[PDB]
Amino acid sequence: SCLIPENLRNPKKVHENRLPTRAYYYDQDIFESLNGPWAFALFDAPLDAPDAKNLDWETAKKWSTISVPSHWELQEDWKYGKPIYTNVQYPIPIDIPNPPTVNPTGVYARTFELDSKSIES
Amino acid sequence: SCLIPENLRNPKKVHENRLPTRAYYYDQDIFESLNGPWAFALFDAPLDAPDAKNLDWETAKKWSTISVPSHWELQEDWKYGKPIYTNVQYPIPIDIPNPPTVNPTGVYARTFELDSKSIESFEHRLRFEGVDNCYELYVNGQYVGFNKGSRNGAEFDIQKYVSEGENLVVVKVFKWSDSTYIEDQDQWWLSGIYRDVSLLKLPKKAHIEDVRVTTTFVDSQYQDAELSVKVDVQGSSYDHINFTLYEPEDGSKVYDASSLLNEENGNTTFSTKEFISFSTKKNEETAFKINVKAPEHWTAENPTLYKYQLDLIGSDGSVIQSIKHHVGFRQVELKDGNITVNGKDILFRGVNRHDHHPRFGRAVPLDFVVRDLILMKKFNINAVRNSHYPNHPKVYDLFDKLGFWVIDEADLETHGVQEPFNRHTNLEAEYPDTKNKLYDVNAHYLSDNPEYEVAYLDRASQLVLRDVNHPSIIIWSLGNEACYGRNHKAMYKLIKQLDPTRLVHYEGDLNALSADIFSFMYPTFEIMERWRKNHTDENGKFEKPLILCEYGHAMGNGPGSLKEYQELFYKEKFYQGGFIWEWANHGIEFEDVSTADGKLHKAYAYGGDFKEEVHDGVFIMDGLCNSEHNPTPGLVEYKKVIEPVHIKIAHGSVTITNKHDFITTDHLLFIDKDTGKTIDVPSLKPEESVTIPSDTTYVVAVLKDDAGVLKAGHEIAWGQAELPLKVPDFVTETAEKAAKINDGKRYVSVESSGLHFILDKLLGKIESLKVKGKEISSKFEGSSITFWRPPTNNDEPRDFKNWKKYNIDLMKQNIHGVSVEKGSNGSLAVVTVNSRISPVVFYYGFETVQKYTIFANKINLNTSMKLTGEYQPPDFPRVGYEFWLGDSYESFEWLGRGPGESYPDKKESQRFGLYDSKDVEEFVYDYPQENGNHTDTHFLNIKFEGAGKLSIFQKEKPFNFKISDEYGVDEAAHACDVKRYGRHYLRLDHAIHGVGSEACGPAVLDQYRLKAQDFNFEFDLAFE
Amino acid sequence: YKKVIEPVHIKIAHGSVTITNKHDFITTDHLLFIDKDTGKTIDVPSLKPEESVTIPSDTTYVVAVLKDDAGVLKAGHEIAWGQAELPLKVPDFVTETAEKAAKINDGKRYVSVESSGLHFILDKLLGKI
Ligand SMILES: [Mn+3]
Repeated sequence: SCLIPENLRNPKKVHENRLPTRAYYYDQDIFESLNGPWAFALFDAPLDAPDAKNLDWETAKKWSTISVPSHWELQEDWKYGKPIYTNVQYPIPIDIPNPPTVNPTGVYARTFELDSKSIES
Repeated sequence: SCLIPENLRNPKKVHENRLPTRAYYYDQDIFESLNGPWAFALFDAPLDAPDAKNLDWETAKKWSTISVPSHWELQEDWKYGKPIYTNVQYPIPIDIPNPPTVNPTGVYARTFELDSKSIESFEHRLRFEGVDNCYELYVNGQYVGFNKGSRNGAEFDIQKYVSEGENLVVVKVFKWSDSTYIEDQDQWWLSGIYRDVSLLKLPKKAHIEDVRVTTTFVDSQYQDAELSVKVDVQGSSYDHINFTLYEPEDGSKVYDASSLLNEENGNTTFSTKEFISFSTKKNEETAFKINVKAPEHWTAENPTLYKYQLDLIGSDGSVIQSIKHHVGFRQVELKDGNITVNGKDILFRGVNRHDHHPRFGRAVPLDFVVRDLILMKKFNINAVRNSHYPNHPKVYDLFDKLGFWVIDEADLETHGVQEPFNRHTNLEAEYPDTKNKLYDVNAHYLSDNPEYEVAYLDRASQLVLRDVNHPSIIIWSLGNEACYGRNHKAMYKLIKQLDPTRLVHYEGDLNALSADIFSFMYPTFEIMERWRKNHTDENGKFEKPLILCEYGHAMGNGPGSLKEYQELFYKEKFYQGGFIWEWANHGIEFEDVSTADGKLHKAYAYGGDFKEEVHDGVFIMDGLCNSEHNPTPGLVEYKKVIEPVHIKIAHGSVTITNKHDFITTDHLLFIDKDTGKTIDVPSLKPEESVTIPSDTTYVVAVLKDDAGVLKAGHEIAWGQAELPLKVPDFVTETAEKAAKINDGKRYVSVESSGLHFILDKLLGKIESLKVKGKEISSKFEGSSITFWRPPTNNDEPRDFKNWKKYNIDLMKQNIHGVSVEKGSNGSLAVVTVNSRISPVVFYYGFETVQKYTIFANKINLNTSMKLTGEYQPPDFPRVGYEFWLGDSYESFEWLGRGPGESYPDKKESQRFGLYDSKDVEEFVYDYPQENGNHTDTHFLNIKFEGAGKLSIFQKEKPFNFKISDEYGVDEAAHACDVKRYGRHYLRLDHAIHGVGSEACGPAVLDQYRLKAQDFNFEFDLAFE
Repeated sequence: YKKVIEPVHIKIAHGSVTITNKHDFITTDHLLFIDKDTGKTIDVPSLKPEESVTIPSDTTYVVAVLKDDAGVLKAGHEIAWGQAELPLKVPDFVTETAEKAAKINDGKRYVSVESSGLHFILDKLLGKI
């Protein structure tokens, strides 16, 4: 299935380059929040989303913003769709391990500042 | 119970002071109509109604008026309530024999004038043709009597009560009574004086009270017959009776509404073509038996009648009274196990006909009844069952004159006793061979209840004695779905005593312990066949035959498989046909708020529309004709399956078989439709056939001359040679044209001279296909191949439940790969789409390959659908493409079945030919559902303005198609609720599920079910 | 046509109902006059052809209706009616004039105005919403 990206239909692709899980401790001196408004655009499926290897901030600057954290089905005026409630039944067809081809894809973008000392320290 | 009057809760109080039932004859000189506006008031219950012994005309004058006849639930602005529809369930609590305490009571009042001479010259009676549910009657403030039996008549002697000058008639009518329990027909509950009221003036000193006419053949060869005329004369002052029989008028006699309904007259000379004359002598029996030399037979196929005049004569030799009626020479017997008329084992080509009019209800104008019967005759029907009560008494001459085998049925249904039982035991299904054991449980309440015997006998006595003299009536029926009990046995004994000349029917009596006939309703072929075999002995003899008093439930799109029932009827002498249920939808006209429009529109009401507490919804709409009593595709199909002549064309031969019971084919003109010249067909007797060598494809059997209510040229039967599927001679442009192929990230373009093809690769959707000015695109919601149809009434109870359960309405196309290559053998390009078509929630679905081979003037679409996965549905409604048609679209034309719609098990009436959409009024169902499909389609041409046609054909097999405008059909309650797009679509189908009759009867038969399986099919979209 | 030829005139102005009989022969006796604002009936004197009466009233809408079934007409059938003229009243709609942040995007061809619960797009080339 070349109309569905390989990583969305591979049960073994649990992650790529994720660090090993460790015990959680919040530390104010280490943690720096990136919450707030992010550039955001929603696409019908992966193939409509831009290549992120070529996405400028100059390009993404022009998008509407969404606030992190939040679900995109819970925005002012249901802008990016509405919630779906199912109990037992899957809301998709069962064709393990394939997701549906039409697969809502949201691209988030924001920037942050880094010091000369920061990268060294 | 002193809050309920005694007579409304006494099963034995069938009437008070009603005269004995006599044979009905309308006489203009005796009958004086009291129809018109009456003073009327409605009261909550009997105790609020005035005492009629004290009601002045001066008081009643001040009330509003209502017009007689009419139901009071059918008035301007629903002034006195609305109709209630229940099928089985009683609309009251069951507390036999009590009616509800709150019991709508309508008091009618009017006056009439009486002369000094009138009271001296005449005996005065009041005759009420029908009042629902029951009533007490008052004249000049004096109680006359009481009556029960809504569809029966009643006469009361009024002589004691009348004065010179003004006379006051007051009728107190009650909605409910102990009688309600036996009046539970599946129909509208409607009240009031809904039939004619008359003042009868009979000659005082002597008059004819009753007449009995019988015709018995003397011989086993049915030639000479004994005519027996017995007269009951009341009074002393007469000398004798005269009788004149006139020369017969052949059943081929031409009638219309006007001549059928002409009621004249006093000075009108009945006839003068004398045949036999008889006189009685002074002081001798006013009866006689005459031998009649080889008379013309009365038959439903040829309703030949001898008019007669019976005269009562005084001492001075003057005529005191005349009866002008007719004799039909006919004998019905149970002979060698068959219902026999004149020695012939007949076949019922029948319907059940209720009294119904979309505005007046059960108060049907005779004009409208005539309309019904003409239509029946126009559609090859030869019999009617009076479901489930006698009609207006004037209707029976109509049967006599037009020719129908009639089952006249007692006004008695008890069905509702079963409803609490059905619900308590969670009963899913009843079967004709076993269901009697279920009814046996509750028979004790009414049909096996001694308290009701008097009532049950009265229904029988009233039925038989009013209509005894109509040759059209061959069978009396004890009622309908009333269980089985001693009361039925009592009815049977009485009817045989009263009238030995006819046979008795009662379907509730499975083993016909007190009936002469076996009867099933909605049986399966297997069930019919079990019964046949268990009642035919080793020698091949059966004691009694089988009819289907109800079958082929005609509700909505359907009934399917009328063909298979018919094949069975013709194969076994033991089966003698059936009566389909029903003649017409019971829809009542009303103002509906539109779900499409937000505006008010005329519609036809079924259960729920009048906001009943309890109702049975759309089961009102179960006719071959719609609520306006016009033919549906059901009636069109029925006419074809029952056609009384078979025409088979094969191997350069036309075989014609006469399938009438009595008549020859002489009245028929056979036309070779391929040439237009007529075919010389030998005079064929019943069951005779002939093979004639011919190159013909299509032969029609047509009426030579106006006869009965049918016109010269009217089609009776037809046949066609089967038509091989021929590929049209379309020339595909395989010349090499330069073509630009643009395979983008999401969209693929193929552009050439005169051609534009765009496909959305993500969806599998055709965004646009424009070839030579003609444009289509996929009507897309989830999938490019769809499966759903708006469920028919038949689909609802089971198939729909399955289709919904398996989410067939939510089938999705998930694209896996799209392949784009340059054209090969004359081809411009090949676009191949690989996908899975599967609904949300589920595993099952189709591994699908759609190959689009694009030529300059044609698009070949190959579809391959591989059924995969666990937990599959049994069947689908449908399978195929949906396309939006361009703005240019104006009309279509097809080679296939037409002119109307057709479905796998409902198609044969729709002959092959070339059809144009412009020539066809597409059928509008009273209840919106699957419609407009055309099956066995060879090719389809879609015409676009200014750009010619797009031709569409499926390879190697005929296909299915629908072209329409409409949506929201599933949830639209009425025709006016149907939504419409701003453009048309084509539903292009490889296959479609059959239609059946499962709303009440067998499921779609196996060979017509669209079973779950792989689908492979190829279409061409050829552009002119 | 039924309205312009109505055989009774009902005029409502200045707290008064004026009723004029416009029949050629018959009286108004067969008619029931209902104050539609209250539902209670109005006592109207028997008026001969061309006779009229002014009755003080706060009513807006008066109907003249048949008392009893007569001829081919039913009790309650409307013969004539009148209304006081109705001033144009602005509905009591509350316009939200509170300050909401709004994004205005004035593009080359299209202009967008977006706010909470609101979306307005105009094609500047066409003048089309
Ligand atoms: Mn509706």
